[PDB]
This record gives sequence, C-alpha cells and structure tokens, in this order.
Amino acid sequence: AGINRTDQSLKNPLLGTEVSFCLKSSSLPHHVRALGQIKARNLASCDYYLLFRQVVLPPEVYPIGVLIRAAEAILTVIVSAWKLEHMTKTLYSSVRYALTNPRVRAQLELHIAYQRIVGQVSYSREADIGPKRLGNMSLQFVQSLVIATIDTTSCLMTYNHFLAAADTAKSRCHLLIASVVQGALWEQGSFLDHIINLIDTIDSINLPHDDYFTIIKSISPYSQGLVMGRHNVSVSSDFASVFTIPESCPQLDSLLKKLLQLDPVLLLMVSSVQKSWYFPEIRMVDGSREQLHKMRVELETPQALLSYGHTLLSIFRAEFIKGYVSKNAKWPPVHLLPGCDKSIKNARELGRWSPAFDRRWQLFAKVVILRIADLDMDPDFNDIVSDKAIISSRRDWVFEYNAAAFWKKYGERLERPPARSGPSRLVNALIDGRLDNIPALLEPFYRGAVEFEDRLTVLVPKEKELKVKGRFFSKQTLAIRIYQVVAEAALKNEVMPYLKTHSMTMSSTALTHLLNRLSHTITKGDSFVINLDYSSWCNGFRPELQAPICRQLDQMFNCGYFFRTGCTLPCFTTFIIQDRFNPPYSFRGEPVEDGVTCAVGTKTMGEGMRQKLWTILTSCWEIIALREINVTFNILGQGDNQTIIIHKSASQNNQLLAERALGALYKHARLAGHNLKVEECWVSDCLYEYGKKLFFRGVPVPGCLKQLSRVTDSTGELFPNLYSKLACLTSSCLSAAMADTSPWVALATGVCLYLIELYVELPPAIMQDESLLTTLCLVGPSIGGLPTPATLPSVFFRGMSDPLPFQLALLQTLIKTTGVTCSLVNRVVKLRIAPYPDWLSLVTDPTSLNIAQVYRPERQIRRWIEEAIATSSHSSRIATFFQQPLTEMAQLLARDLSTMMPLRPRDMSALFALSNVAYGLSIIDLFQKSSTVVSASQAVHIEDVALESVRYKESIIQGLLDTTEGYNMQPYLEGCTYLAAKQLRRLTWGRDLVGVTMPFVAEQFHPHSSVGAKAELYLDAIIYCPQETLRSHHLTTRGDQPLAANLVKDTLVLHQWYKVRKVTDPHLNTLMARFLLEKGYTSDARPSIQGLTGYVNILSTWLRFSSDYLHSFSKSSDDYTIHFQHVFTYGCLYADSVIRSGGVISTPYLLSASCKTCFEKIDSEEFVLACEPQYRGAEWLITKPVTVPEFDPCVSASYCLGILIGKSFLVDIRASGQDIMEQRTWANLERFSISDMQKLPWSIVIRSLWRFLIGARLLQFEKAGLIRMLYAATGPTFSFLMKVFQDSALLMDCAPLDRLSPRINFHSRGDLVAKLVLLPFINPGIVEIEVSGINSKYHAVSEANMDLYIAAAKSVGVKPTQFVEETNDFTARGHHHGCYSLSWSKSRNQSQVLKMVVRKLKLCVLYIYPTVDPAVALDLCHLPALTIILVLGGDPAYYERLLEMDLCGAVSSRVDIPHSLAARTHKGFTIGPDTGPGVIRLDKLESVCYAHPCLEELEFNAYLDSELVDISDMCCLPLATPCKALFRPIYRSLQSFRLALMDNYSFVMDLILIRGLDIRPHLEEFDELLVVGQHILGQPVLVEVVYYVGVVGKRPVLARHPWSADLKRITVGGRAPCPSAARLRDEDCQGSLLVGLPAGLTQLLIID
Amino acid sequence: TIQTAQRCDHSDSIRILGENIKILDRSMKTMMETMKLMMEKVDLLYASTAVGTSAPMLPSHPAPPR
Amino acid sequence: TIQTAQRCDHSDSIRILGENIKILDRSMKTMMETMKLMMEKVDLLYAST
Amino acid sequence: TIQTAQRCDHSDSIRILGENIKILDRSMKTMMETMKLMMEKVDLLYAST
Amino acid sequence: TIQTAQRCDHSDSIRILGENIKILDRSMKTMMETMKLMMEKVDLLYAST
Ligand SMILES: [Zn+2]
Ligand SMILES: [Zn+2]
Repeated sequence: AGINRTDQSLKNPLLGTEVSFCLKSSSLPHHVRALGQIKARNLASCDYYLLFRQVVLPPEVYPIGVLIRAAEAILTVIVSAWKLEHMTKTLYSSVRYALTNPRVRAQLELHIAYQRIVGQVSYSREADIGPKRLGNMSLQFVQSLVIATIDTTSCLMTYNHFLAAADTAKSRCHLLIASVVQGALWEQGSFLDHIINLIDTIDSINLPHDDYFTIIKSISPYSQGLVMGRHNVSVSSDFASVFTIPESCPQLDSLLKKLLQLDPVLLLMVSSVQKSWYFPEIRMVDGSREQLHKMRVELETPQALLSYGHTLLSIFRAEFIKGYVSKNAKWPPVHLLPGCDKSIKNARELGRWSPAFDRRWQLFAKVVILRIADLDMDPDFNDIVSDKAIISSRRDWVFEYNAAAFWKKYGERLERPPARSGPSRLVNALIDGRLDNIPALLEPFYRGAVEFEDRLTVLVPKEKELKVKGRFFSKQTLAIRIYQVVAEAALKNEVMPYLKTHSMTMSSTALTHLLNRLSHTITKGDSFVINLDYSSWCNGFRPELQAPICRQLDQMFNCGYFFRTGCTLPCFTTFIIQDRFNPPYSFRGEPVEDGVTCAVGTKTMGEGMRQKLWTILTSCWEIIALREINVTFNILGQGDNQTIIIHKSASQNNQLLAERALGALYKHARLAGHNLKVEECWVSDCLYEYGKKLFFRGVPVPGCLKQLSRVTDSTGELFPNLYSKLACLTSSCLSAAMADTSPWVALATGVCLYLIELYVELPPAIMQDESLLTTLCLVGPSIGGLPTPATLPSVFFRGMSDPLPFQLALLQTLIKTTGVTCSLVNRVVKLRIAPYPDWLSLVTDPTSLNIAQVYRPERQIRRWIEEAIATSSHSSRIATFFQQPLTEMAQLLARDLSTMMPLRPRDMSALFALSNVAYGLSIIDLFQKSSTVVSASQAVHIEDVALESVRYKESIIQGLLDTTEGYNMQPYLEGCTYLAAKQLRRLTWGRDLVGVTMPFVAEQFHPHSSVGAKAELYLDAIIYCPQETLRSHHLTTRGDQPLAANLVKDTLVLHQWYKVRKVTDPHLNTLMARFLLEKGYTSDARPSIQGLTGYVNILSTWLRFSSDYLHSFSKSSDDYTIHFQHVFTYGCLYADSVIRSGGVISTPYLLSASCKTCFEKIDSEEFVLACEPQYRGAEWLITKPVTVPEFDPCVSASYCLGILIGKSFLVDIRASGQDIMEQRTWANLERFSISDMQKLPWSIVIRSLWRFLIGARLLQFEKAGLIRMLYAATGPTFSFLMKVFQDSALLMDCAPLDRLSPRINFHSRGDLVAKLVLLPFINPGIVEIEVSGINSKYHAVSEANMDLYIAAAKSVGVKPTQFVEETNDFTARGHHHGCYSLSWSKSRNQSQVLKMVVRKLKLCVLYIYPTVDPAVALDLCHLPALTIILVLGGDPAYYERLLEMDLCGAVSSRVDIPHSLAARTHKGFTIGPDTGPGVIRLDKLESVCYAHPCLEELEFNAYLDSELVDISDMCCLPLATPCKALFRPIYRSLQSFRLALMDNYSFVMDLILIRGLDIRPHLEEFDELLVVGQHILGQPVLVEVVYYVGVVGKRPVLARHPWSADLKRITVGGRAPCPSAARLRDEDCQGSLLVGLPAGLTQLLIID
Repeated sequence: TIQTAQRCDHSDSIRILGENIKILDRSMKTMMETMKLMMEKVDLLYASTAVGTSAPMLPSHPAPPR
Repeated sequence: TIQTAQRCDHSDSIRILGENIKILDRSMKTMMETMKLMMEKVDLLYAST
Repeated sequence: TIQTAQRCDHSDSIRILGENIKILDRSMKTMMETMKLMMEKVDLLYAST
Repeated sequence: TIQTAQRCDHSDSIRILGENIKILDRSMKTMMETMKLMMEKVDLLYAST
C-alpha cells in the first residue's frame, strides 16, 4: 500500500484524541489490532514520559572506541594544520572525557538505539512492524499508533510521542557533549555535575502532567527573576515571588539557588534550554474553548475604544508628518479642517517641524493626510510561493477530519465529495493559474464584500511548545493570504520608513548604535529597561481601535476601504480547529457552531495576521503613555514582547520614574483593550533581551547549550539521506559559530556528532577502520566528499573565503603526521574530472571545480521540474515566464562569458548576476528548495522516494567499500597549496583562473614569540603588543585600545567600476547594453552612482597591531594577495589559544611570513570579452519595467576630499564627547588606502579645505570648538590627518607650506598640522596670496562618485623620495659656526657631550636604550655614517614615537629595523645603562670653566668604561641645510618673527571676541612666542606678570598694568632668557622693530 | 487697441473663479471626512450585530474605476 | 482682428457662470448643514447601544 | 495673427464648462434628495428603539 | 498691445479648472453611491431590531 510513518523528527503537535477513540468503541481494522496488544495496566497517552524515563540499556553495548581514536586524530590534524599546537592536548581530552564518562556514553548509546529504530521503521511499506527491543522496553508499531511495554505496564500512544522521546534523547546527548566541551574551554570549570543533577531532579518530579509542565514552563522566568533580584542596583524586583517552584519542587529550588551562588551567567545558560525535556500533550477541549472565548470577549466598551482609536490616529498623523518633513523636506498633501490651529498653518507654509508639536498631538485631529502613493496589487514571486498552506474553498473543510469519527459522534455520514475541489498549496495555485489576475481577486476586498466561499480559517496548534492548553496559528483561504501579502508589503514599504520608532529598528546602523549606547549606560546607573509582555496580544485587538487608522491608510493610498475590510472581516468568518477524530457537525454542508470546535464569527483575525498595523498601534499607545509623563524614551519592539529604554532625569530617581512609567503604561494599555498583568511585566538595570539574545550587565550571555541542543527538521525537499543530515549538522555548527559561540566548541561538537551520525548509518566494516574514518572526515565537499565541519574556514572567519587551499593543507597535515598514505587519500577522494566544461557551475560557485559530485542526492533540478511545469501549466504566468528554456539560455550566456581572455570567475559571476536568466533560475530554485514546495515534489511519486532512499543507501555503502583508486593527487598534496590550488583549477577547468584563489593564512603567516626571535623573522612580520600581562580576566573585560529594478542601479555601479579602472571592450558594452534593454532602461548613458569576528573582539582591545611588513610588500604601490582581516583574526585566535590553555601573554608576539609563493603580485589587468555575445536579452522575465526617469581625476578627488574632510571636522565639532571617541565619519573615511594619498597632490587639498572653511563662515561657538579640538589631540579626523602627514615628503612637497613654515612656530608635528588646518580663521595674510587658486568646476564634483575617483587616484600619481637633513657633526679641528642643537626647550648639552664622545671614539654603530630622551636619539640618528640599532624587545612604540617627532626622515633611513626589533641586551657601545663595559655614562660636574674653542661652559662630564676621556680638544666642521630640529621657523632674521609678533597679537585679540572660548592655552602659546620676544626686548623680564586682559570699546586691551578696571588678571610664570638665541639675534640698528610696530606691541615691548 | 485689450482681459475674473472652485473643493473634502466618520459607526454597528449569525457581508465601497 | 477678439471672449457668460458658482456654494453650505444634523443623529444612535 | 487667434479661442471651453456646472448642479440636487431620504430612514432608529 | 493680449487669454488655465470641476463631479457620484451602500446596511439594521 502507501508509505507509512513518513517523519524522522517531531514536526507536529502531540494529540491524544486518536488514542481515546481507539480505547472507546473503534471499528477500524488497525485500532482492533492496537487494542488487542495492550496490557491490564495501560497508562494514558499524556503519561508517555513516565514510561520512557524507565528505559535502561546494558552498559557498553556499542563498540565506539574507534570513534574516540578517530575524533582525537581529526582534531589533532585540524589543530596542527592551524599551527596552534599548544591547544592540542586540551581538545582531544574533552572528547575522550565525554565519550568515556558513563552517563554521557549511556545517553549516546540510547540515542543510537533510538535512531536505529527510527531508521528501521520509517518510510516502510509494512503497516505492522513487530517486536523492536530497546533495552527493557519492547516496541510494537501499528501504523500511526505505537505500543510500548517494559514489564507489565503499557502505553498506547502515537508515533509523534515516540519521536518526542527520541528527540529528547538526542537533545540530551547534544547537551551533555556541549557541556563537556564548554567546560573544558572556559574559566569556570566543568559543570557536567549540575547538568546531571538537573536531569535527575526533573526526572524525579512525581506530579501530574499539568503541574509538571507548569514547572518546566516557569523554570526560565524564575531563574531570570533570581538573577534580577540579586543584581539590580537601582530598581526593585518582585518577579521571583510569582512562581510556585519553591513550594512544588524544593530540590530544583536548591539547585537553581546554588547555580545563582556560583555563577549567574551559568544559571542563565543552563536555564535557557526548554526542549531537552519532554513535550506536553495538548488538552484540545479546554484550550480550544479558551481560544474561542478569548477571540470574542470584550474588556472595554466599543464607545471608549473608538475614542482611543481617534487618539491613536492623532499621534499616527503627527509621527507620519514628522517623518515626511524630516525625509522629503516638505509637508505632505494635507487638508486642514475647520478649527485648525494657526501654528499648524504657519508650519505648513514654512515647511518646517516645530519642536513643540510632540507634546501637542491633539492638534492633529484637524489634519487629513491626502494621497501619497498607490497600492501595488501585484506581489512578486518570492512571497507568493512559500511558508503557508492554504484552502481552496469552504467545501474543503470535510477533508481535515475522519469519516468514522463523524459516524460515531453524530450518527450520520460525512457526505465527502470525491475530489478535493482545487489546490492545497500556493505553488499548485500558481500552476493551476488561480493567481493569474490579482486585482480581480482583490476587487471584493476593495468593494468591502468578500465572497462567501473565502471566509474560512482553520486554527492549527503549534508544535514543540510548553503550553498544555496550546497555541494556535491560522491556515487560511488563498484570497485572505494575498490580502495579507499586499497589505503587509504596503505598510512595510510606504508607511513604516516614515515612522521613526520602527525606522530605527529597521536600520542596522541605528539599531547597532542604540544597542551599544544601551550597553555602556546600564552599568553606570542610567537607562533602565522595562519589559512588557502581552499574553493576549493577537486575540486582544478589536475593530473599533483599528478603524480610524485603517481609514487614514485607505485615504493615503487611493484605495477604497481596502485596509478597513480586515477589521470587520472576522465578524463574518467561519472558524474551525484542526483536530482529527473530533469533527464539527454539518447541517447543510456547513459547520455548526458549538463553541469548542467551531465559531461562526469572532472579533479578531488571529495570530500573525495584520502584524504590521498592530505594531504601529502598540507603539502609538506607548508613545502617548510615555509622553504624558515627560520622559526620554526609546522603544524596541518585537511584536508581543516590548523592550523600553527610559533614561534618567536629573530631578527624580529611577524607582519613582519607573513606578510612574509602569502606571502610565498600564493605564494606556487598559484603554486600548490590552490589559497588562503585573505578574508578566518587570523592570531591570541588569537584564534585557533583544533578537533572541540575552544580555547580562551589557555582555551577551553564551548560547552554546541552547543552540547546539536544538533539533532541526532536516531532509529538506528530499528523501531521507546521509548527505542532508550532514549538511544540516554542518549548517547548524556554522550558524552557532556565527551567533557568538566559540569556534572550538562548535568544531569539536560537530566532529563528535558527525561520527555518531556515521555510526547510525554505516556498516561495521567501515566503522571499525580508524584511518578510513579520519580520511572520510577530512575530504569535504570542496573535492567531492561528504559535508564535514572540519573543512570550513567560515567558522573562524566572517568574510568570503576559499575552501580549497585549506582543504589541501589539511590533507598534507594528514599525510605527514597521521600514518595514512596518499593511496588511501586517492581511495577516498576518487577524483573524477568531467569530460566537458560546465560553466554554469562556475558562475554559480566561482571557487568550485569541474569534478563529479557522486554523493550528492539526485533531483534533476535543472530540466525535469521545468519540463513538468511547462507541461502541466494550465494557464498564464507560467507559459509567459517559461516560453523558452531557461537552462539553455543560461548555458549560452555562460559560454559567452567564458570567452573572457583573462578568465576571472568572480567578475564572470558578477556579470551573470545582472541578467534576467539569473532571476528566472532563482524563481525555479524557490520552486525546488523552499517551504511548501516539498509537498508537491514529494507527493509526485510519493511511493518511489521510499525505494530511492534504500537505493541511495546501498549505492553509498558500495561506493565507500570500493577499494579502487581515482586520479592521483600526489602533485597537488606537496609544496605550496596556493600554486597547488591554481594548478588543480587549471587541470580540471582547462584554462587558468585569475582572482579566486585566496591563500591559507596559517601557511602564509606563522606565529612566534619575541623571546627567541632572530633578525630575519622581523623582515616581514606583523607585531602585536599587549599593554598588560594578559590572563583569563581580560577575555571578558574590555580594555583601552579601540576596536526588482535595483538591478539597473547595480548594473550602472558595476559599469562605472569597470570604466573607471580603464577596461574598454565593445563586446562588454554591447552585453551591458543588452542588460539595460532587457531591464527597460533604453537611455544611452547615465553617469550616476579592525572589527574582526566577535569572538576575539574583547581580547582585541588589549592588543596593539600594526603593519610593519613594508620591507618587501608595502613599500610599493603594487597590491598583493593579503586579506588583512583574516590575518588579524588569526593573531587574536593565537592569543585566545594561549590564554585558554592556561598560559599568559607578558611579551609581545609576531606573525612572520613563511611561504614566499603565497605572496603573489596581483595583476590589475584589463579583461577583453573576445566573441560577440549571443545572449540577445529576454524582456519577458521582468514584469515591472522601470522607466527612463526612474578634467583629470586627481584635482576633482582633491577638491572632493578637501570638502569631505572639512565637513568631517564639522560633524566632529557637532559630535558630543561620547561620539568623538567613536571612529564614525560622515562619508566612511577610514577604509581608504594610504598609498594613493601619497600619489595625490595635497596643495590642492589644503587650498580646497581652506576655502571650504572660509566659505562656511561659522558662528563663534563652533569656531571655538574647532580651535579647542584641534589644539588638543582629539578627533578621529585629526588622527587621520596625522596618519596622512606621517611622512615628511608630503610636508615638504606642499608649495604653500614651505612658504608658510617661516611664519608659524610649532612645538610639535600635530601643532604644525593644527596651525595648517585652522590658520585661515586666525590669519588671512597668506589667504590673500593663495586665495586666487580657486576653480568652481572642481567644487561641483559630487561626493557620490568619490570612491570611483579614489579607484582612479591610485595609478596616476607617484610617491616622493624623502631627504636626509643634517645637524652638527663636530670632529677634528675647525671653526665654530654657532653650535645649534635643540635650543628650543631641551637639555642641549646632553646632546653636545654625547655627540663629542661618539665622534672621538669613532664608533660605527651605536645602541640606544629607550630610557634615553627621544631628542638626543634624533640628534644621534641625524649624524651621518652611523647605524643606530635600538633595543625594542618586540615593542615598536618607541621607534614610532621617535619617528613622529622628526621632520626629515633620517630616523627612517639610519636605523636598522629587524636588528632593532630583535635586540634585548647589551651587545656593543651603548648609551642608556648605568654602569658597564662599553657604556657611555653622564656624571654631573658642579664647577668647570670648560676651556674649549667651540663651546663656553659645561654642566655634565661624560664618563665611559669607569674612565674619563678628554673631549675638550675637538672642534667643528662646516654645516649644511638643517632639519626642523634646529627650528628655522624662528631663525636669526626678525622680520619673519615680527610678522609672527604681528600675527599672535592679532590671534589673541580675535579669539577674545570668540564666544565660548576662554583664552588660557592660546594665551600660553602667545606667552611662549613673547618669551622669544623677551629674549631680545632688552627691558627687565618679570618672571611673574600680573598681565591684565580685557576688551574696552570692542578693542582688546591687554598688558601688565591694568589700563581699566574691567580687565581680567591672568597669572603667567616661568619667563626667563634660557635659550642661547637671545645673544645671537641681538642685532644692529635698534628701533627697527619699532618701525612698523603696533602701539600695543610697543606697550608689550617697553615693560611698564 | 487698448480698449479692445481691456475688454478682452479677464485675469481677475479667472482668478476669482479658480479660487471659488478651490472653496468648492475644500468644502467637498470636509463633507467626505464627515461621511467617512458616519461610515465607521454604521459599519461597526452592523459588524457587532453580525457576530454569531449568518448575516452576509454587504458592500461598503461601490467599484474600482475602469 | 477686432471681430476675432470679440468672438474669442464671452464676458457675460463668465459673469453668469460665476453667479452659478455662487449658487453652487450655497447648495454646498446647506448640504454641510444637513450632514451636521445627520452626524448628530448617528452619534446619538451609536451612544445608546 | 491667425495662430494667436486660434490660441485665443475660448468659445468651446466656456460652453462645455457651462455643461459641466449644469451636470454638477443636477448631481448635487439628486444627492440632496438622497440626503433627505436618508434622514427619513435614520429617524426610525429611536422609533424602533 | 501684444503682451496685453497675452494677459487676456489662458486656455490652459480654463482647461485645468474644467478638469478641476469634473473631478468634483466624480466625487459627488462616489459619495452618492457610497451613501446608498450605507442605506442598505441601515435598512438591514432596521429589519434586525
Ligand atoms: Zn604556501
Ligand atoms: Zn629630521
């Protein structure tokens, strides 16, 4: 007969009506066979967990030790392949402990016994399968009913009960292995004993069914209540007192309290599992009656409900108009009724939103919003085909029930028709063509009278939930489903982007910023969280609330009554409940109302219907409730669950504000008819939940136990097979690893579950061979094997990766370490090349090969389903779409794209994605692999899949047992895997493939420690520096260091990206023109447009990493094959493996470049498509055709970068203090290259920046913010401007700047940058000369194409050469010029004596410890013919600080960098240690005249090797042009300094008038420049000047003595003529400075 | 010439007629809003009556245009 | 020339249609009044249910 | 000035505007009769209740 | 003379106001039919009570 028991997992609710019908008066042939085989003691069907819990097997029945050894070998191979050999002992000991421990082994053997019974009985043609023994339990299967017996008690149940027991055992096996692996790799130790104690404590509950599942349902909110009760600091919590766990199960209470005592995070991890225990049997009578009561119960009157609906209409109008004014910069089409307020009229004419309409929303009862758009009454094929089952017509309600139940219950027959009167699925409605005319179907919803044959909804219970009375979803008629699709699409597209509360949730960036700000603020004491749960949300909504906003939405879209028909529709809709063996009565072919199984009309549509409107209504009443009490709030909505963030006010504390907020929310929830129970709501300052992720104190709680213990449905769209099981297991481990579970835990668990899944299905000949099992686990789908979790690089990385180099590296480690020869690898892989190239597999998966996939389950996919639908299609929308073969067009386009002369598969797939045939194949893919398309594809030949499963099983056993070898892979498993992968692709595809092979990062970089590293390792290495000694504390505590028609748009973006990098081909332009014609765009031209992985993110905040690989790969503009995110993730994984193995990080470490053939220079190469394309376009696949309305690059990019950096500084000064610490910019400035900045001319950029700042003409507060944040070291763009201006060649090449540099006096490099960027506000003097270089055409260059011009900017320019300046050299006898070395503010004599010592000792190399002051090292580096090798010990911070100070580049040329990073100890002649051989020391001499022709007086006498060597007889040699170490901005001539004296006097007097800026530090800069003045003034210099400053008559009068009483005293001290430049600059013809002097400058000259 | 132009000129007349048709349009929009508030109450009353019986869904809006 | 400009304008008909527009305004006002009265009637219906 | 005379042409437009105003007036009288009939029906509400 | 004759005539403005009164006639027709649809429901409400 037909196939029986067709499920292998629980996908249905547990019901016991059939068991009751079988025990009471059944006459069916198999019910008698079920009744005859029960015992005297028969338990009820709801007590199945009382019988399945007593099942015990004998110990150690399955010989699984070979699996243990194989798992250890697999993990050893993976860990040795990643070259992290210190985690090796940790991971296989967790696997060995898990499979040897008796309770986990017993659970695993129970799982194997259950799954072998499932494999033996499922998909069989035999109705009755005999005695199947499970330990002490004997099982008999009688079709859908199962009889289980241990000794003398029996339970007659359904097959879903047995699947629930098997899924319980499977979930517990997952839970125990995940618990062991998590306990081995985590700071708190093993927690397996609490898991076993939890299992025994729940298993020891001897209560009825309802109380048992009440405890299981309330086990999680009670534990969250305990965590909230002990760990709230600002609000009170009474959530723990609701639950009856302390009075029902005391042992469970003690266990949860001791888990609270050890670790609350462990309590939240353990308590979050809810499906590792059994599942309830739903009481259908009471739950059905309760639902049919709650859908028609009134808590509030209709008259109050309509008034509150009008109130919600007012705030809906207010928020919608606010959104439209914020986005479209104008009022929508509005109508002002009589009696409207005048502020509404004035704001309508002025086009503005006033900041007083938020609290006055009652004024918007007079503003009718007119038509803004039109309703789209043609849904696309994505939402039409999937996710729901339907009913064709109301004469098909008789096919959901049994006829024998209707005969026994009611005494008459059912009068069922023979045929089922139409389709039972959406896709069958497409093939039969009932969805050919959607507006003709939705016209009854427009007129307000839907037809009588469409008003039915079957309420179906949900599965795997802990409610004993059930939760029900809706199965509906096709017409109501199309109404739902159109209405939800209209609200999602046109209304909710204008509503701000939903729009911050829809945007990923705004939601991410909100969650980060919530994470930082709860720990400080603000922004407490209120959680609201609506238990009767979907049943509680009423028509009288929804009708006004539905009327407004119908007026907005020019659709009559379309949104208002759904509110009054439940009053006319027949509702029945799907319960076989309990059917409703039929009177004249229609159901009869009884209140339990049928209800003719309710007051709500149901669950999930009208989801978008109900969220808007809920947000509206919450905004009313919180705006009436003056709070700052943010609502995070998840439908029935609402999370509200309320910020602290200065006047009130959090508790009183929380009580007021709870009262307001309860009041305004009650008025809408949704009464919030006090037992279901809570407030917290430590716990909140969003996105199925639970956060405790702002840190996400681990979800390893919940995610790895989840049971998936598997075998999707196919017969049961091993490949789909391995695919869903691998996908589950990948999804867990992406959702913040540790990669090692998911990997080890996946290896264990992979071997158990093989042990279920494979014979003992395969499974007692260890080497075959290891090789079979390490082949993977990249080279044609089974899907394995071991071969995925996406577990540890987030971006796009290449599997093939990793796969070949794993096999090389397998052959070299494990005793498996290459012949066994040839045996397992069986590499079989295809005779002909199939280019469609390349354009779908660019990284794939042309090899045969023999283990893949075979549905023909490409042609059979197309032939079936083009033959059985009876109407339109299929004959039009499939009038030509899509696969032959796809292959023809693939052959057209295979004529690319450099064959780039990534660009080939990118051009294939912009074709209509790709969209057609996507629609066929949804016809094959989606939800509810499994029904048709499995129902066609429903019997044959049972034979196909056994055929696939015999084929895979015969394939795995076959001992013949395939293609020899020995050349591809030796040497570098990059070239091996490229040669394998060239062998298999026949042509060379460029641009798809990414090198494996563990072969490309190798980790070391700096304690034993040599000089040659530091040539190409990436350095990591920890700020502290790192332990397991820092893995969780954050540190100091920071972290449709759019295809036309995509086509033009790609067209611009091709054209800007100068690829030019007539055939490519023809092909993109054909794409533009098939998508309806007939216009000829349009030119329009750190961070890591999340598992190492917290530890990355304790590490400083940089790119010092520039000795061989980053010194040129040529790009190479390094993907840097993966390298930084790999280094942080090394750090994580050191910490989690019991080690510490106290020394800096490195990643050295090891494989030289993994570093390939990428060929930026034009691709020419040779042959003429034969594609010709389609034009029948897009149903909505879009309409046609719908200089050198260096200077343009210079002006655009200048205005972008200026507006970035503008949004930096408008940013708050919490925002400037973030690296967010206006137009994504961070992810730009550094080399193209060196190619770009920056003089044009500086003039564009200066002209944008003088064109802004900001107010005084913003200018004060500019000067304040640029004089300090704040702002991300200031760091960007430093990183740009790191090289001094860009400093010297700027032709304004070498003229400007005599004027400005800079204390540091950043001071010079700050003066350069904010000089035009304070000084227009050089602006009068270089304002003439303006060009208005370059100002008009748009910001949208700036990335395109940057992609043009990289190739044109060139980098400069850098120049080495000179300082004093001394040596031998000569003339004394001036002996100038650090005269600005530094101990110059310390440099003097060390230069004299190093020059008379004739040393060739000098070693400098980091205890030496940096400027002495700058002088010693600028000495020629000397090699300075510092002592870093792995820390590049001292050399970077040494390089930031200098302005020539002699520190970047005379320092040997690998020997500096490879130095730790004394190895030569040193300056820096206290006493030793070859150590230069400084001794203080109190009194010496220092009789030297060069220098006048000595302070420090230099001693060396416990001796003094006479440095008093040397002299100088001639000098050359100097660096900025001599500070030529203040040189001998005074007219540049008098211009500086003219400027700084003008600087302060303008900045006094600037509002919000108190001039203390800028006055200190003026004080230093006037100290340089006081060196030469000649009047007696007061050390302390009282220095009164004040403005009189809009003229700032500032001097020592107070000219007027309004002047303000500023205390300035420390003035002394300490530099020797005072004697130098004393010149002839005094009074020349008085010529052309301001009278105020004369007053500061002559002191008092 | 000027006299024929001054009897042919009706800028003020056409502006007055256009403004008066705008008054007509505003009064009609006001009447439509009041009629919609009437429709809400009559449809909710018939919907509350219809629960539990076999009353048909009567039409509320006439027809789509064309 | 003069007779063509005489043909292309009808000022008296403009005055008559403006008076008819005023009549239309009066009819619109009295329809708003009777809509207000039947609004009151339907409101006092829906209050007592 | 023939083409300017054809662009001066208003004789058809004023006549068809008069037709539009006439049919608008008839529509408002028919709807006013409907309003009176509707008031006569809705006054029966408190007679029945 | 010429620019004064430009100021005399706008046929496009007359056409816009003709369409503007035609759409108001359409609104009258829709309100009449919708109000009869209300009349059927209130008639069945009289029949119910
Ligand atoms: Zn390599
Ligand atoms: Zn320098």
